[PDB]
Amino acid sequence: MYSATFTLEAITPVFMRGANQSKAEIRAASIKGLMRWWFRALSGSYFGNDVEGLRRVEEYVFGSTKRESRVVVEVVKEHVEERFCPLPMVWKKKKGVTTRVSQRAIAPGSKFTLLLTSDDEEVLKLACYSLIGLVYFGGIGFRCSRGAGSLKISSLKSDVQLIDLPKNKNQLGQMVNDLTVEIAKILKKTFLCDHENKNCTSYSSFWCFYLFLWGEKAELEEVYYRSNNLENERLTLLDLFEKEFKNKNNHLSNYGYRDFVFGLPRGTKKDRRASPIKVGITELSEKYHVRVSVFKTKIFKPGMNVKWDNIFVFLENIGAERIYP
RNA sequence: GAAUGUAGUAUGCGGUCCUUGCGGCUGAGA
Repeated sequence: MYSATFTLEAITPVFMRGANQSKAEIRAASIKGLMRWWFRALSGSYFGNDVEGLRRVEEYVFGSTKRESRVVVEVVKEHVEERFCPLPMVWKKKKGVTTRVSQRAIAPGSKFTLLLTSDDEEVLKLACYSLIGLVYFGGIGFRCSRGAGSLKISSLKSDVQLIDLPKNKNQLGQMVNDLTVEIAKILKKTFLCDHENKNCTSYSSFWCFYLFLWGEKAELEEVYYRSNNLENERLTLLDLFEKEFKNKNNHLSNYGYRDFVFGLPRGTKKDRRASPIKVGITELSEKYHVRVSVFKTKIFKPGMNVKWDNIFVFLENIGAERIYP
């Protein structure tokens, strides 16, 4: 029964809610589902369209309705501090003012651990790799796709060796191919499933995954959304990114940002499609940079398709630097 | 070829022992 301890720390406010919408707290079930999704996406490149094999290996690692999960995840210590922070891309409907909407959320920092345990070393390594990929390449909680809930590891104590912590942009980009190679080798050794079937992933996976970098900051206080006015001169990194997103000049589209090149709830069609771009914030050597993770897939959603070049032309317009690939 | 009575199927005996209502699921999408 090997163990692995992860001491997380949120650099941006986390919006993770239980049954009570107003009260926000760290949830083991939500993060476990997120790790399941991240393992499916990260190992999707090794599987491609092999849905059945991916489902089999997922039911092996994380359990199913016929076998208990061999990975047990529990949050032990939570030094949280409930506070109020505004939504990234949601503004109130106030007459004239129309300021942001600030719900309760976990304050930045709030170092809380997260304990991993498993009876098999390989499954523990797989879970740790999926969780570290989730922590690095995205956030957890509400509005995670628009720069919220991202965390970084403050301490590590595990038995099974894992990938080293990146120190700059180049190491972070190389970590993608690293983790992909390690999970591919581990899966081929243990499960011995299909060896990288040649097909674009029908879902969000690492088969077509690109990492982008945009902007840099040195003070965390000037990172998240602070100014409630566009004309304000105290726009932070998140605020400046939102202002650039609002400018229709950068992205070339008929409807601009209001088209279906992003999350489904925009316009007449409600649907449930999320934004392929996963906006996040990463700190590299005490320097904070906006992480723009984009997942390209063969089909956007059953029923319609969209042009992916709008995202890439938008990234090139505001000078987003592609670190991977 | 004639010439019943008296009597409790009763005495003693634990439907008990061993069994996690468990397994799997992002309060999230813009």
